[PDB]
Amino acid sequence: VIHFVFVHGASHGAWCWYKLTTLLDAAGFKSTSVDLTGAGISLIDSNIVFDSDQYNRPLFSLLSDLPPHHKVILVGHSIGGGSVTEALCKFTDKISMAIYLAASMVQPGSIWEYTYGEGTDKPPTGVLMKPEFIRHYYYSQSPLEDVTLSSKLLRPAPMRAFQDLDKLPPNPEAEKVPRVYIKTAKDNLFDSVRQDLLVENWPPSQLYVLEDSDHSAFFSVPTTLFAYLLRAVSFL
Amino acid sequence: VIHFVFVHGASHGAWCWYKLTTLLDAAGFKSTSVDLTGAGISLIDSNIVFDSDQYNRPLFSLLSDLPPHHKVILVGHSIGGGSVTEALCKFTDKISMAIYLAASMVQPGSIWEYTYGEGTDKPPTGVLMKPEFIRHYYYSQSPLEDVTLSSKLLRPAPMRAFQDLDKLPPNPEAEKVPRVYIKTAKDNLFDSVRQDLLVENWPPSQLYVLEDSDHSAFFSVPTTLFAYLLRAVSFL
Amino acid sequence: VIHFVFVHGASHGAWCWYKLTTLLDAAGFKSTSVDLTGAGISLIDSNIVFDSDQYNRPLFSLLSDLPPHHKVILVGHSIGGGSVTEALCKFTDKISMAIYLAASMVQPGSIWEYTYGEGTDKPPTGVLMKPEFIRHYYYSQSPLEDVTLSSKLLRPAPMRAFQDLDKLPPNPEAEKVPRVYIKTAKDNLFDSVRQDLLVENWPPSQLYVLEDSDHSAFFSVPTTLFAYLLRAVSFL
Amino acid sequence: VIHFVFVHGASHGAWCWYKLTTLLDAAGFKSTSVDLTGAGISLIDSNIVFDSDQYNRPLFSLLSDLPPHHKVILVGHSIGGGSVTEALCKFTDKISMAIYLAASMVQPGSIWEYTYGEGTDKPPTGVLMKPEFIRHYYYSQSPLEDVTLSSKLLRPAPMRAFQDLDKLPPNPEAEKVPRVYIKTAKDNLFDSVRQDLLVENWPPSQLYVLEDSDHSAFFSVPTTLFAYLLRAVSFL
Repeated sequence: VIHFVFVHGASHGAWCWYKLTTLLDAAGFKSTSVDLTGAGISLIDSNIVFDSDQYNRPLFSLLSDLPPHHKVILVGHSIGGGSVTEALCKFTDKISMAIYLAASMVQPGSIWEYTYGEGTDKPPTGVLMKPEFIRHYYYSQSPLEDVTLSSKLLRPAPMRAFQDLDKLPPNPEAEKVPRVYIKTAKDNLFDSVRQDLLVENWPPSQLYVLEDSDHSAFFSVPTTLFAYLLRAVSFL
Repeated sequence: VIHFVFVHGASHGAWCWYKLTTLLDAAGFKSTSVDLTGAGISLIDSNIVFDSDQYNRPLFSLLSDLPPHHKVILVGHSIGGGSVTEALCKFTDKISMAIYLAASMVQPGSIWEYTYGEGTDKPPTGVLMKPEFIRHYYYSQSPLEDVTLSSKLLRPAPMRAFQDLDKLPPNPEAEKVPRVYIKTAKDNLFDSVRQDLLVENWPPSQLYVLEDSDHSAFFSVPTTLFAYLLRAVSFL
Repeated sequence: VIHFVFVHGASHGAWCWYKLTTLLDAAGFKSTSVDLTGAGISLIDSNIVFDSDQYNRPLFSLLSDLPPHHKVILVGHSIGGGSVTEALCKFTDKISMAIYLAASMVQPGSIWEYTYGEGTDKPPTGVLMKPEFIRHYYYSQSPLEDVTLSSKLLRPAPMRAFQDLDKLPPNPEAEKVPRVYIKTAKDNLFDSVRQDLLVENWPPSQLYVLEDSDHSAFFSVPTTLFAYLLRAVSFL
Repeated sequence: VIHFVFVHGASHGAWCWYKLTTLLDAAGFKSTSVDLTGAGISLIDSNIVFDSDQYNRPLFSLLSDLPPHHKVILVGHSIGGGSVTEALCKFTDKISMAIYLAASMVQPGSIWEYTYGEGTDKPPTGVLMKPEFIRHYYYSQSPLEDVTLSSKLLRPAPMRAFQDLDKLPPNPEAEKVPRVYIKTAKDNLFDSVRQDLLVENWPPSQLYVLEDSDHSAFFSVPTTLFAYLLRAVSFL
């Protein structure tokens, strides 16, 4: 049985994958959606999450607890791509494929509201997109109800933790694991040029393009996204 | 402009009204969905919420900050009806109508996993329905993706706080506010008869019956629920 | 009970309202969707429909067979708006309200494939949009499955019948009936300026703007459209 | 590129496969959905289709127009299985695989409304399920809007033509072609036990079971069906 592990992006949570994993369940796949520390329904305030290793703990903890022979397919969205690659490097033997959905894919070896949990003279501890802008940047092609939903679940993102993502030494063993990049074509937040550049600097085994997706493929085009995942899996 | 305030039930949060408030937006209404303490994306652990007033703070706070002339229509689901009735008594002048959706409506004057936040020899501090039972009890008539959604969002409910709900002295002023009860007919958790019984013991201005709804009307029959709200609004 | 009657536009049929009437059914309204002659699953070839009254036969028959006191709300799409105005002129006593959804509403008194069922030297008998263009013009904001659906149901439209539409003598009785126009904001086929002009030249009781609708509001923004119809109903 | 050919069942048309072919498009497959004579948007009245080869004409013509080396995967639903088996025997060289979805698959060598197009003393020319029974029998597990859609698209079926389907002489060449049966588990029309019998009497290369599907898998469980098709293609 093939096991997906989904890693959300900044300010989001496991909740954002609800349409997608429901399909995969029905297709006989197992999916696990994590809440990174300070995200989703995590009891920890993201404003006290200053570390990459602390942010990724629920994901790393999950990969550690896998039985000796079990492997998973990692799927990351946006900044979640950083966590996927980091997890790709620490648990390489347990990853069969890494998928980057409009995500930060960086080879190992390479408007906003702010929260000042340590006072204003210190750099900000949390960042959150202002409510009046979330539709255009995150959900520009998504059903309106998903915007309502997101507006009640989005949490500030731990800025301090993001500064340490993807500062990794070259990893020849992780290079052997097949990667898949899925590009979002109508993404107002992660520009097409910036996505093409990630692909060019570290070409993946497969590349898909969601012609109609905004930043949030899991809301705007879940069935199409679903199809591409099964197709990437047929590859093995 | 008519202003609705939605109060979720046990283990749920503001997120559960995402389908309903979107319709109401299109209908020219304003809606506010609250996260009661320890629910939704509240940073406070529900296991330390031992008090009714502590649980209701986000709701009571919102009603306080209402402009001198502004009134709202309260809509409560399930145990949320208890918070509605209490808020109906403390902010009577600020409530134009109280709506009870498969909710506890008690006249002023009248399977589970447990968490032991004060050790196992003290009574439990939190209660949560086991994952294998939520589909049948909460969402038996709901889309599967809404079950998935809920499973990544349900948080333990503050049991101790619920013991104080609806222990209110008679309030003749609160009797003057028009009430509406909306009954869910295929509710596997709050049996149909008990709902009828609440209505009988304290007759509302109106009674609607969602013939096809499970416990979670906002997932299973949001458009019909939407329509009934519009009908209830037509009165005042 | 409030009764809606839906009249499709060129090449479409009753089938296109499937999302909308399902919502309306659940809200306790009655809806009837007709197939105009040569459309939907009509057994008659549209290339032999040369007459306005022939095309409208199914709509006219339904209004005729209406009980003495029963009224209906007419909702027309696109060229179907012409049929709405015509039926408004022949059955005023039976129409409580006429709604024009991105439809031709003209006051009484005021790329394509062609089929030549009568040879090439005679004027064309049928018109149908080329398959490669239906997505962009008809369904630019609509789900892909609906484009697929439409591609297996779209039939050529009877051009000859369209020339007699909205060629009506002034009707002061039809003027008393409340009209509502719903403008589609992202319509690649029926331009914004042209919609405003219909509104300017014959001001309706109400004006709605679907900020996110393509030409096919019933596919791209069905719930929002549903909400707007209930609103228009709230008046009379 | 792999080409699917979809054959609807009695009263249905190409329109019924709209969700499924959209998914397959996304997986990079080509699909063609046919309207058998008198079905879908066929201009021919089914009450004058008394003949099997006339009913199968749109399908047979399609297989005829296939380029010399090109093959297709035949997928039939319900009575469409008869057309599939028949096409399997007549165009064996053009079929790479035949798939039976809750369909009649019989080895070569082995409540209703009626229409009387030839008067009442002659046997009926058309059959159609009464409107009040289509939900339970066809769409017991399908979205309500698909029931609405179907109700405006279902056409009477040519009873007379059905008497000649699958009256075929043994075909050792057709036996070499790999078959797939996909069983519907919650089918109120083609009971689970009877489906098992077809498999027993003529064992397929593969057998899939849609645990949650009604008679109309293409409406009720499209993504799951989609997945099984991908699995079936994996057999090459």
